Amino acid sequence: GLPTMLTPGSNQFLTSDDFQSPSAMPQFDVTPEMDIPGQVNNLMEIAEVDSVVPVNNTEGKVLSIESYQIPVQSNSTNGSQVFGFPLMPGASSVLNRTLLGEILNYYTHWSGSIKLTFMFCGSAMATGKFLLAYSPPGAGAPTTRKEAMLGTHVIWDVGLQSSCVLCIPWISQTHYRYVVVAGGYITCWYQTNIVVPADTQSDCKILCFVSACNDFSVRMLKDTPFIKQDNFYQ
Amino acid sequence: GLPTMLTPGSNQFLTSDDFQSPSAMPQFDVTPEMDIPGQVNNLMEIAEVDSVVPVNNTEGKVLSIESYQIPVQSNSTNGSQVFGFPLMPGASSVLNRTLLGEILNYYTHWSGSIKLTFMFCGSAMATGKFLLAYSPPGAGAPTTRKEAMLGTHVIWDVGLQSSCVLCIPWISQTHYRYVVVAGGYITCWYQTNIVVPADTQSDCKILCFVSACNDFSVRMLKDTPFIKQDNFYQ
Amino acid sequence: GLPTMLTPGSNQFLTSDDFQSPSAMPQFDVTPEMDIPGQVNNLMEIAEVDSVVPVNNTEGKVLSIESYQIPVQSNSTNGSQVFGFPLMPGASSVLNRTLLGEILNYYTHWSGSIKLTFMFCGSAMATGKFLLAYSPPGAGAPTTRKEAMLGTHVIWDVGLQSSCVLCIPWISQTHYRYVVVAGGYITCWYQTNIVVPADTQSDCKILCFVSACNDFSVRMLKDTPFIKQDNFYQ
Amino acid sequence: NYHSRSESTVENFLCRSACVFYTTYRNHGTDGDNFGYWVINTRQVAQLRRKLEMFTYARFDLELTFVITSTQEQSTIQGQDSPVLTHQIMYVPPGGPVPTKVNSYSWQTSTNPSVFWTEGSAPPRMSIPFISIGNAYSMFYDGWAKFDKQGTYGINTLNNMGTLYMRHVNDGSPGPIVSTVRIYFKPKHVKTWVPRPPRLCQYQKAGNVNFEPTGVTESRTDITTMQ
Repeated sequence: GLPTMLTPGSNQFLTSDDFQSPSAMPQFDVTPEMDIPGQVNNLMEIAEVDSVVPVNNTEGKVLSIESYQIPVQSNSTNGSQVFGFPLMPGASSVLNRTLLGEILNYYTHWSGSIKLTFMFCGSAMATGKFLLAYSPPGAGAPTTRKEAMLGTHVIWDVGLQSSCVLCIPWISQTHYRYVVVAGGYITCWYQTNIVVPADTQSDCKILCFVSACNDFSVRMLKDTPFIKQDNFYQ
Repeated sequence: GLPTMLTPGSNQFLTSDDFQSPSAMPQFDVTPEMDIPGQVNNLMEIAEVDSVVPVNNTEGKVLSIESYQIPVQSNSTNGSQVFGFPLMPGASSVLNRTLLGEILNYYTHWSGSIKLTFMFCGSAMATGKFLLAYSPPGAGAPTTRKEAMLGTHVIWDVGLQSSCVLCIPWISQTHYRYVVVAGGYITCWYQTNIVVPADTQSDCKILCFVSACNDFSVRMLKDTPFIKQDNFYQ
Repeated sequence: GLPTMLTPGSNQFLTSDDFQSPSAMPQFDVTPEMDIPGQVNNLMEIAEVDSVVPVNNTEGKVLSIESYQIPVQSNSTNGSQVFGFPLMPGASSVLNRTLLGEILNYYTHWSGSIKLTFMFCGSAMATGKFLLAYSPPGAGAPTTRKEAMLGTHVIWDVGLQSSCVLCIPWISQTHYRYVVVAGGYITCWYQTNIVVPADTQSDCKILCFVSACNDFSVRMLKDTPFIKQDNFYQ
Repeated sequence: NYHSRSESTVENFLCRSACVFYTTYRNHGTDGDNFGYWVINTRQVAQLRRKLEMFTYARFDLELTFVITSTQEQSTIQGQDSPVLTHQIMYVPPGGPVPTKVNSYSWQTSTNPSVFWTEGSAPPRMSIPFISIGNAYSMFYDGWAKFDKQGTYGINTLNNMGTLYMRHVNDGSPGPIVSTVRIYFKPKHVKTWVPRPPRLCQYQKAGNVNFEPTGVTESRTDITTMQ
């Protein structure tokens, strides 16, 4: 009796709609929820967690646990570069498969600060200094110890502390940037050689961690570029 | 005039829907309800009622009333087993066709306590003791009188009382369990032989009853596996 | 369940409707608006702006900037006509491609007062007088200096002021008139010759501006007759 | 201020309608194999399986939309003039009767939910509640259904969500007609617990977590290189 119009867009199945669906099993009582520990309500909780960064991405090492270990040579030229990777959490293969990068690859846009932690895994008696230098996007990676020092850097003294947390700021012209392919660079430099009670043989290692800060967000959900299937698995 | 959309799921006949149906006989006055005794509003009222359990399920006895009579021998080894059946009200054939089992077979999930009553149908001058032992699920049925006594049991003294009510608790890992095929075991044991004024010939009998307790529920209604038809009866 | 009728006009796509459209990208956060200078909310703001009128529309001059320059001869007969064009902002080619005319050609009906500014681009020592005469629609353009003076006119004295703003009134029998093809005439007359310190060689120029007044409106939007495409540009 | 984390939430992350299965069933056939079926699983589509297996326990309602389209086949039958085609999508709850034939008694669906849809209307839709005697679906099970059998590792009967069955109610014409169902899956009211690392190695089997070992990431030339 009540008049009604066609309202174009009816009798259509828009995949991204929020219409109520009739219940195939009404008058059926579901079991009550149980207080399971670990309630997660947002993927950033996963992205806020430190994950070990594989920086030793050289050929032949990605299949071993040595990909996570940054080698610190017992003797090397002062001002040599210990390591270096670009600040592309969703693009650069160093940070791509981390928890942060895994979350990022599920989305198209992202924004926020990257939290990097470098931990020295050498002896308690070992001492030494490192230049953890950060290059802003567009600047280009430094080529010497002096160029790294003249920019943003910290003197990470191994003897004083075995860890160094470095918060990478958000520098972009837009509110969000694309996850896919500037971002910046992290380079470490031998300020001083590692000094030990002069009797050791093997070399020290540095472990890297990546995390998101509290201002991290992702906008446009998409399919991750990592899992692939030819058809149904069964 | 008022706009309206397609709202997927329209013009469909979902069998389990609760839509109002037009009346083929409106303006017709039905006869008023009469106060008929026996108003039942829930199937548990049927399930709460004691029903005689056929425990004497031996071949050749299911077609006679002897299937309900547990034979108590005039002379037997002490510590012999009088009877024993598993606690599967909807699965085990001992409890399957009882009122409780008949209600249960109409559903897929159930929960609650089984109430078992054992009544001695011997002489008033007869005396004796029984071990009504209950085995929790997964334990396995006891093989001797001692194993039954070391578990959950009652000493049912025939002289003191001719009935014994045994409430089987609810032991499962889920809120509900499937009606179909652990559950436990009831075993009775000859603690002492039946003692009578030493002049009788025939043996005594035990009648078993099954019932549901107040915490009994059934979840998912289905077709009973008992009635079957090839086609319409007319 | 709720009854509803056909309401003719349903399941139709009226191009000029205002029905809500389902969002293909819901749960997507657009970037916040930024305070960009130059917020325009109405095309009249564009139409209120002075635009240089090409009055020197003679053949061979429309491709040069001389089409905007009204030549003022160093010596000419007194009472000669400096220039003249009809008051057809959307029809006459003199005013057609101005900002006002460009806005007008996007519509079918218009109403309001035309604001005309004439600026003398001669020397600061130059002096002289002009008759800026306006002919109401249907009167016909004057043929002599006397006919212009006997009607609506101003004596624009070059020495006293280098600009003259002339507000053309709204004279029509209807609230709106069609943009397409009376309107009136503007004619300028040499009241006196241009007088200079008697040593100059080149002649002076007059620049004309057109604008809409605050009572300007346009009714029926249509396609402009100026841009044309054979098909899609890509 | 802080940027909104709305679409990063587990509800927005997981409640996305995706196609998880499509099958074709005929209108005529030699045997009674003229029906399509699908045991409701979350481990057959890699994207959805990875997204769900990023958590350990989940609890959600299944919203299913069926996109059924019919095609007339080849030739040799004339004057087809088929009337409109009606489809039955029967849902079999866990423990319910499972058809083996197109005209089985289970299709009479005494307690199996069933939706009858006529072509030309909006696609049929039905919603399955959280159906488990347990308190949550477990994407991972470090245990055995029966400890005696080695092959029962990682299998528990608490994740069985039922089976969907599709068929033609009427043939319409004496000529061949094949229909594709194209089930679209959408979890609703999702609660997830105990987050897990994303699956790195490619999946091999739907009922296994077996994997060929893979590198943690892609390699580069040097530890100091930039491109």
